Amino acid sequence: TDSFWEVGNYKRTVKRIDDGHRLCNDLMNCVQERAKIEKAYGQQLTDWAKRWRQLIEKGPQYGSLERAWGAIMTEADKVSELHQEVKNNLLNEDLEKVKNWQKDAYHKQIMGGFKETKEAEDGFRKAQKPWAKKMKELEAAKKAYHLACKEEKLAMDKCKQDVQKTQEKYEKVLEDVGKTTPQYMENMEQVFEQCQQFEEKRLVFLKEVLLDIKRHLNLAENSSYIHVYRELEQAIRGADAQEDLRWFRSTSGPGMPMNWPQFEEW
Amino acid sequence: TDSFWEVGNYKRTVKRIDDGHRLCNDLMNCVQERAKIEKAYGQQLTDWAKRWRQLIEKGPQYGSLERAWGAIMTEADKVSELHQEVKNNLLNEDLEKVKNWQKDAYHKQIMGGFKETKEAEDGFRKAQKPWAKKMKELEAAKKAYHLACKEEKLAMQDKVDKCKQDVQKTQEKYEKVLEDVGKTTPQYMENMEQVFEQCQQFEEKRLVFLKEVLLDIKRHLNLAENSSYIHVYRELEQAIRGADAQEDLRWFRSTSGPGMPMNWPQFEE
Ligand SMILES: [Ca+2]
Ligand SMILES: [Ca+2]
Repeated sequence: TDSFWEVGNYKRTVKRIDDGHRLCNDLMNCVQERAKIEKAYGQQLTDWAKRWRQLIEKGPQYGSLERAWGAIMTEADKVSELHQEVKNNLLNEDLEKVKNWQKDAYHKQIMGGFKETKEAEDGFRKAQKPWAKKMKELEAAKKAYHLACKEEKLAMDKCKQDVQKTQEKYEKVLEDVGKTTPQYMENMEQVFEQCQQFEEKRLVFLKEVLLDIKRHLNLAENSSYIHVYRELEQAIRGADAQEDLRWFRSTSGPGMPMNWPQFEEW
Repeated sequence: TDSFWEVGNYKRTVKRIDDGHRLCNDLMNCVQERAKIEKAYGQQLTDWAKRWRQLIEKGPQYGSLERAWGAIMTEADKVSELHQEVKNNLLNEDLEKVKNWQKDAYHKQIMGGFKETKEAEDGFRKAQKPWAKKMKELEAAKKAYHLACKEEKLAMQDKVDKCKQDVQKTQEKYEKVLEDVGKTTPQYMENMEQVFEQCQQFEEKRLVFLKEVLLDIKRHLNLAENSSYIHVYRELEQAIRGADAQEDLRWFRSTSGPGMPMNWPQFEE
């Protein structure tokens, strides 16, 4: 009695419809929440880069090694942009893709619920109408029989006659449900199949939107991520210790020009 | 009058030494703060993956596509791990590296300042000791001679003959000094020079190490240094491509639909 074929259990296939709308909601939020995280990290990176671009500037570090060190806040900036770029590609391109599909696939009934849920609910019920009727007409003819049976095994004449009458009807109803049973299955099959087709439209779209997000989350397989570190490494391997020393000698040490003592008239 | 060669301008070179100690601190705090940032991203992703792994589990989403959607929460988890390691490396490998270098390079004295700073300042003083003396004598001489000159310009008759005799007697002393200064400059230079070169060698060991530590930091920050970062979006994609719409449908048919078994009506006694 959890079988789709039992009266009323097509309802799970019906809830499934509603579910789809909710899951669209769910995906939208999921994506949204990931965006706010990618933003927080990019913001914190720029802040840090601001901090230190300034502290490295105002401090005693000089020459090329001051620049190499400063090339790090440059990656923090470039990397932050990339995350801030991921946040937009999630909100302008992915969350919107789902918003519009959701918008167009489900039409709320101005009065309530979805037009898509109603139609399936309505079609199952019509498909099941006769079967449900017979199925109650079989409830009685069994009760009235099981009652005349347990009553004829009590008076142990007219009781045995009433059991031949109830048994006869009962078996006739079995005959019907049998004859009606195939069209019922055809009918329900038909509505169910219309439900799959709609759910397939959704899953297929889901799979597509999922690949979209994987693409907007992947900083690798992007030349821009890998490039910032080729660049950083180049910037640092650039720095020359000697060169820095030579620059200090020349501007703060024995390299400085000097006006030595000379005769002064007057 | 800001040239290194002017008296006591070796000062900046001495400062450079103390400066290197503080720059070690500065690099440490820098790396430490960045590590805190990496850690934060790490946690927020971890939290996100957990909340959503749960929401998706308990949701109405079933089959392949649930696993696929769920496969994102996994890349969040893996990407968290990678940043948590950036943080670890920044703290445990890099920050620690400069700390131990800083500890071996600078030696505070019980009685004030760093050993290696005093050594440098003693070096420069000793080296500049004579030169500054001659250099003060040259200031005396120079004024004397100039006073005599002024005194004489004012006078121009027996006052003139006494005033000429001074200009002469004094111009002699001023002159006799310039000559000493001149002749002792090369030694002054040599000595200042030797001391500065010791300072260069020390700062070179610092800069050199600094460059090496900046590489270390670059490799740690770079998630693209490891194939682990590629293989997380390689794995992610192949999980989603694993998705099968029609198979999920077929699964639901037999699990919730017309494929579900059924005990059709029968005679019961
Ligand atoms: Ca600076
Ligand atoms: Ca689920």
